[PDB]
Amino acid sequence: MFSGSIVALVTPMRNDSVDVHHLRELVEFHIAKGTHALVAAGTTGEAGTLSHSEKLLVIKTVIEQAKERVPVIAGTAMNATKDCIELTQQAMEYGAHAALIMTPAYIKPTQEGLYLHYSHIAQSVAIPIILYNVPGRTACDMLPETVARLAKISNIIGIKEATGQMTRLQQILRLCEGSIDVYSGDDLTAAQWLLSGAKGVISVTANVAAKLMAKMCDLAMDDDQAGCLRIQEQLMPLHELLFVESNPIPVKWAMKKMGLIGGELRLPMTELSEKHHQALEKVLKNLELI
Amino acid sequence: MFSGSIVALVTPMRNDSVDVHHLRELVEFHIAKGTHALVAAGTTGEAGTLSHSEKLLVIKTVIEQAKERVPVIAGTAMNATKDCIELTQQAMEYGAHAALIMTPAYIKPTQEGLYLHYSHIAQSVAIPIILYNVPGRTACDMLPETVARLAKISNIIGIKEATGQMTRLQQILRLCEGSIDVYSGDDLTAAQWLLSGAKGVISVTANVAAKLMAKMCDLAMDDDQAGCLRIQEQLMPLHELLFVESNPIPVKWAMKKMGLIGGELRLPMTELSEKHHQALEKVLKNLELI
Ligand SMILES: [Cl-]
Ligand SMILES: [Cl-]
Ligand SMILES: [Cl-]
Ligand SMILES: [Cl-]
Ligand SMILES: [Cl-]
Ligand SMILES: [Cl-]
Ligand SMILES: [Mg+2]
Ligand SMILES: [Mg+2]
Ligand SMILES: [Mg+2]
Ligand SMILES: [Mg+2]
Ligand SMILES: [Mg+2]
Repeated sequence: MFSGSIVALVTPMRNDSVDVHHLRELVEFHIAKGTHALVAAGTTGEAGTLSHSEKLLVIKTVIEQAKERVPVIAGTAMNATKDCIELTQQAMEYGAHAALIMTPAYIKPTQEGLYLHYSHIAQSVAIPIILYNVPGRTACDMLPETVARLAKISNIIGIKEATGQMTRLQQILRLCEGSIDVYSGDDLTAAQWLLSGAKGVISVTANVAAKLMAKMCDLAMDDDQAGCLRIQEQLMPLHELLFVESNPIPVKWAMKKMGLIGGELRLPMTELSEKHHQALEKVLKNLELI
Repeated sequence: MFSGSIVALVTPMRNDSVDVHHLRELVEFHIAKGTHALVAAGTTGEAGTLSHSEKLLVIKTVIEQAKERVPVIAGTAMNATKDCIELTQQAMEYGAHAALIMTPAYIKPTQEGLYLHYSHIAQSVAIPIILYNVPGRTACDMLPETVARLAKISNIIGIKEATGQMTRLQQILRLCEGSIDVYSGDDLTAAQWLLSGAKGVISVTANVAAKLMAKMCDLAMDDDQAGCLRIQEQLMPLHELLFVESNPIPVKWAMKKMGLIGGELRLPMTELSEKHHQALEKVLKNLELI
């Protein structure tokens, strides 16, 4: 349903309120740069500290500004199944084209509990759903067998798989045989995944290098393996630096430096440590982004 | 400020709402069995899937029923520092004796961001605070160096350190030299911790074996290593089974078997798989709890 470079948008903030002005500008930037879809209120968008109202404001802002020029995916995870259904229902009603649903965090449901969670959400809300597995943050790993069961629920169209593990990508494809799209959720390994059966990448780097990310994905879609890997190597110093502290700390600093946003983070997230500024400015300059 | 066996209370549920009747019975049960303090709305209380309203109802219920006969600690973690300040303030206003504050989950702040988080909470709300570190759930490990800085903020009284790693208890004690109390957050290693400088255990097993946990802790406090270890070895088969699926799935099953609660869990948490029932029932019988 989606492909290519899908940006996990930061949520611009100004004096601890959502910076609608800059968020709208980012939608126009991505449309101009040829990003293939937008994710609103994902992890890179500080979903973990935004209130329910703010998540909805961010989703609505992006959808309204896009004016059907580029698809919009809404992050709608909540730990309780009943809460996730309500948030996913409002994102659907706002016009989101799909819901990206991270697993519950911290509470560590069983595989059974994950199946019940997503199957209840999909039965309750008539919107395409992209599963999102990121055990390195949630302490919950969705196993490939669970993935294959959920692929039989027809509104479950995709999985953003952030583990960076090639054997994980290959076990899901082996078990599902096309019955679910896999999107990389790890910029550092995205090109290998796009060349090995993944449909796209839900990307942090695309916030900063949108054109190059779109190009890299387009070359992979054109089976230009050498071309794709060429651009991946060009990005790799930027990919590494964007996780030097927890995302979205580095990306906000880079976008700050580029003049795209104020670069504010809501506590307990903090602006990028001064020790990394030098290395990241150097990368941004080389890539001609500043 | 606290010591001994401190129960992380389950939150009894009925019809997907807080079961205030059985929650009040549990408060009387602990007073009768001699539990040393009660934690309301912690991880064992399903804090991760309770709404804000529900958390305050559990905390208020516990405080009111206790009638100052036993101290009450309120779980008040939120990811965003400003929201944690609001919940912690409310708990303080309701009369909680301290607030148990887990780190942010899933967003993975830096250690500076954890110091800002807890220093701002402590600054803003005049209540004792017990830090709570559980990186196996939250993907955030608060390091001993950071704990030693926070111990210099005088309303930070304690840390519930849930790693179960003896070198971690040792390093806090070494860096802090008594400037902060350490509470075990891991029943499986709690006796060795109590015998090695920890002040108490914030316990899951105490929900089910409240009299034995209290005597195990009393014996540790009396410097009776053999008597303490003897009870810990009697409880060890129960400790093990209580984590066979994510807490509080097994403990709520055991409490159901004991007639103390209905044993309902909010999705995506699921009642204990049948394959564990026989082993856990045999243990409860073996301990004369059933
Ligand atoms: Cl910003
Ligand atoms: Cl991960
Ligand atoms: Cl790659
Ligand atoms: Cl219950
Ligand atoms: Cl842990
Ligand atoms: Cl032990
Ligand atoms: Mg629609
Ligand atoms: Mg399908
Ligand atoms: Mg008071
Ligand atoms: Mg002190
Ligand atoms: Mg069952």
